[PDB]
Amino acid sequence: LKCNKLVPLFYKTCPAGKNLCYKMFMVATPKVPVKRGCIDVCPKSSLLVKYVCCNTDRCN
Ligand SMILES: CCCCCCCCCCCCOS(=O)(=O)O
Ligand SMILES: CCCCCCCCCCCCOS(=O)(=O)O
Ligand SMILES: CCCCCCCCCCCCOS(=O)(=O)O
Repeated sequence: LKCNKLVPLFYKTCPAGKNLCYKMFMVATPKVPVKRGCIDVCPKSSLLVKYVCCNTDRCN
């Protein structure tokens, strides 16, 4: 699986154990994400802090 980095223009193949891409952002500023990468478990979303998780090459 390939996932995009903070700057979508760049990416990397996920290591063993992390089969999900994620994008972290504040609900009021969806176009200004704060974190992107590979992860093993989709972080829990809250009222203001959301996480987008998917497993399609560079889907984050
Ligand atoms: C002085 C305040 C700092 C503002 C930070 C501006 C956000 C740019 C960081 C790239 C995040 C990714 O964004 S993306 O548009 O490329 O997907
Ligand atoms: C998301 C954090 C980026 C770390 C910046 C370190 C720069 C060194 C480049 C390593 C390339 C090799 O690594 S790779 O993970 O891209 O395959
Ligand atoms: C999880 C739902 C996926 C549906 C995609 C809809 C995009 C949601 C962005 C909110 C718009 C608001 O933000 S604004 O920055 O444009 O004002």
